[PDB]
Amino acid sequence: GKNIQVVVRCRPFNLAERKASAHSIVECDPVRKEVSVRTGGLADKSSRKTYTFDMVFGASTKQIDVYRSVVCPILDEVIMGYNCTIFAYGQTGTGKTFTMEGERSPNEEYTWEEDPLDGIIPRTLHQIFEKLTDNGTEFSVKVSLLEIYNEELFDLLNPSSDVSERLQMFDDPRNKRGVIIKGLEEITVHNKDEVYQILEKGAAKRTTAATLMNAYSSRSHSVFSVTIHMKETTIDGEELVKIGKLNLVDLAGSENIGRSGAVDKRAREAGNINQSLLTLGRVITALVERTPHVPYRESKLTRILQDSLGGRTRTSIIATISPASLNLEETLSTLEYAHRAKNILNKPE
Ligand SMILES: Cc1ccc(C(=O)N(CCCN)[C@@H](c2oc3cc(Cl)ccc3c(=O)c2Cc2ccccc2)C(C)C)cc1
Ligand SMILES: Nc1ncnc2c1ncn2[C@@H]1O[C@H](COP(=O)(O)OP(=O)(O)O)[C@@H](O)[C@H]1O
Ligand SMILES: [Cl-]
Ligand SMILES: [Cl-]
Ligand SMILES: [Cl-]
Ligand SMILES: [Cl-]
Ligand SMILES: [Co+2]
Repeated sequence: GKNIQVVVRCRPFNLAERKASAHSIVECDPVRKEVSVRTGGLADKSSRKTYTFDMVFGASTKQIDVYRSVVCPILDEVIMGYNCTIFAYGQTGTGKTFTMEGERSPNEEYTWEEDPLDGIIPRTLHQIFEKLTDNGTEFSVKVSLLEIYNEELFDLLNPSSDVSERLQMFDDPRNKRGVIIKGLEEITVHNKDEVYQILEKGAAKRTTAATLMNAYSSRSHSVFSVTIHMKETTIDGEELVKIGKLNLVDLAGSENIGRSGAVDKRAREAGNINQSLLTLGRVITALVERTPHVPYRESKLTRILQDSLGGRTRTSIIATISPASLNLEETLSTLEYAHRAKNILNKPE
């Protein structure tokens, strides 16, 4: 089913990897939607595995390419009144956060909205304001940013929370698929430029969080949500009301998720964070295969996203990998995970 998409983004070789003279073991064919990884020893050319996805982005792919292929078709649905999710999944250091958030280009050269290094979040907020303005619709934008760490929920947008008070999740009595997270702060964004300070405060609150908690931000899931209340009036009479929602999910690093058949796999995958990643896999698979049992309850992440994941929706996963020999096992495990989420057969060579 086309409503759930799985894509892979390979990042360029970094400086660490080039100074270790790491080998480049990954090949991405965009046209064939294939990613092939040399799986064997230093000299073994013959030995390679191939996987097929909805899309594949090689190392020269820029932020804009990712946004237009993956994001923009989804944003169209959100603005049409739906509730949609995009995940970034992958080993620590592979670009989950670069993809979701992005970076500032050097010197002064860009307004934040025009910076080509922008990731999904800034691009999305920019487009919501620009597009709804051009359409003449009346709208408002609200945002919240929830972090998940050791099963505890944290609001990163609460200035006065300060800091590490945990929120409380309840089933929503008025929504069978919904939860209410008690005291989660949804900030209203009156003017597009305000997101910058809101999120800059979020980052400082996030930096603080790292100073007390163990391996924070590699082990945490971050859920950014934008809700848009929109009102249009048609040519003849009608006032029209729609609520769209977009979840942008930067997942805990996948480094301890094993490939199948791995020696120590159970031991490595122990702990709440690793199991939440696996639970998510199960939910996605069950949604793709359309099996009746989809286990949303077995993690906090999937309880929070159930409402989005289970409706008339678009859901994409961006699986980020390193090109390097330093990363081989983690890259293969990421591809296996992505492949298990949505099973796409290799086309004939
Ligand atoms: C053009 C640009 C791109 C990235 C940044 C940046 O480095 N940020 C900090 C986080 C980098 N991983 C931005 C940023 O911070 C976030 C903090 C949290 Cl807690 C969650 C998401 C973001 C995020 O998406 C961004 C990127 C951004 C968002 C809105 C406007 C401009 C940039 C600024 C708002 C400081 C600043 C400017
Ligand atoms: N597509 C990319 N192009 C260039 N640099 C990238 C890319 N993806 C990640 N990086 C860089 O690699 C480092 C780690 O990326 P990050 O997004 O923090 O990974 P993760 O969030 O998956 O741990 C950062 O310095 C980031 O700037
Ligand atoms: Cl090697
Ligand atoms: Cl469009
Ligand atoms: Cl199960
Ligand atoms: Cl189970
Ligand atoms: Co490539």
